[PDB]
Amino acid sequence: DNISPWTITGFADAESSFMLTVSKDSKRNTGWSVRPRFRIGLHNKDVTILKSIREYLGAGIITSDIDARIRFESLKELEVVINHFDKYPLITQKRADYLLFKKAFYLIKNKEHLTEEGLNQILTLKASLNLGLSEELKEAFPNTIPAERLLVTGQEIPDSNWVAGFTAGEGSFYIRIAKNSTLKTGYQVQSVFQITQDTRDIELMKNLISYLNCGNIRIRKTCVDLVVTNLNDIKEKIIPFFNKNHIIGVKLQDYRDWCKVVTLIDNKEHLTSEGLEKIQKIKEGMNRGRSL
DNA sequence: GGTCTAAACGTCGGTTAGGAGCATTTG
DNA sequence: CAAATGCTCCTAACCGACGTTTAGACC
Ligand SMILES: [Ca+2]
Ligand SMILES: [Ca+2]
Ligand SMILES: [Ca+2]
Repeated sequence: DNISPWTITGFADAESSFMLTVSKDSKRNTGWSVRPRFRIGLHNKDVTILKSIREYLGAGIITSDIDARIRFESLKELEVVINHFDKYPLITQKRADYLLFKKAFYLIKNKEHLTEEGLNQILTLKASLNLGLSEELKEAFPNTIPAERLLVTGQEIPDSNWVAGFTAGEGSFYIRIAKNSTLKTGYQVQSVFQITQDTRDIELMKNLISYLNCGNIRIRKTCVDLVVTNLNDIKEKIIPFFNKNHIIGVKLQDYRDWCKVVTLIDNKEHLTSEGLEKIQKIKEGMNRGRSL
C-alpha cells in the first residue's frame, strides 16, 4: 500500500533535517565547499518507512549501519524534495529552516555560491539555520548578519494524515501501571496517548488538541507534551482517528497492542489479577520491550 | 472510608536531529 | 584542473517511554 504525501510531511516535521555544510576546501576557487542536504535518520528497525518515502518521491539514497538514513544531496533529488514541500508545506518551526534551506538551494543551483558575495549570503542563511554557525565559521566569516528567520505562527492542521505522520514520529502509545494500594488488585492501569514537542511549537500542540477535541498540555522541568488519559476520549476519538489515519513503522504494532489493552480496560479486566497479569504481559513486549 | 479514574508530577537514556569532511566521480 | 556528489564518521539533546503521587468522583 502506498503512503500519503501529508503523512510524509508530518513525519518530516517530526524527524527530518535541512542542512548546509560549509567546509574549507583548498581545491576550490573560493576556498570553500558549500552543499545543501536533506536527510531523515531513524533506528534501523524502521528502514521500511524510509523505503516507503523513497517509493513515493522516486528519489533518495537509503543506507543502514548504526542507523538507517535516507538522504538527498544532489541537485535533482533536492528538486524533488522542494517540489514536495512546496506542494505540501511543513507547519512546525522546521518550516522556517526549510525556507532558509530553499533560499540557499537556489543560490547553489544558479551557481552564484561560487561567488564570494553568494558565499557570504549563504553563510547568513546557515547562521539562522538549526544550530547556526560554529565558532570556526564565525571567525572565518567575521560579523556575518544572520538571515531573518520566519516565526511560524497560526499554523492550521492541513490534513489528518499530517497528524498520522507526525505522531508516527513523535507520538507514544503506552500503558501506565501505577503502584496504588487503594486498588484491590494492587495497581492502577491506564491507557495513555502522548505527543512530545519542544515548547517552540506549543501553539501548534494546543491547536492540535482542538483538532482532536481531547488532551491536556504538560510542561516538563524545555519540552511540552500532549497527553490523553481519558479512557472515553481514547476509545471514541483517538483510536478511531488512528484507525482511519494509519501509523507507520513498528509504532503501528505498538499501537495495536495498545488497542488490545484499551479493550481489556474497557471490559474492566484490569480490575482483576488475571487481567492485570495479561495486560502486563502485553506491556512488557511493547515499545522499549520489543525485539528484532 | 473504599475504590477507581483522571492527571499532575517525576525521571531515565537513546533514537533521533544535526554536524563536518575525506573520497570518488564528472567534465 | 575544479565543481558536484558519494560515502563515512562524530556528537548529544529533544524526544519517547516509563514510573509515583495528588484531587476527587461514585458507592
Ligand atoms: Ca522532532
Ligand atoms: Ca521517533
Ligand atoms: Ca523524534
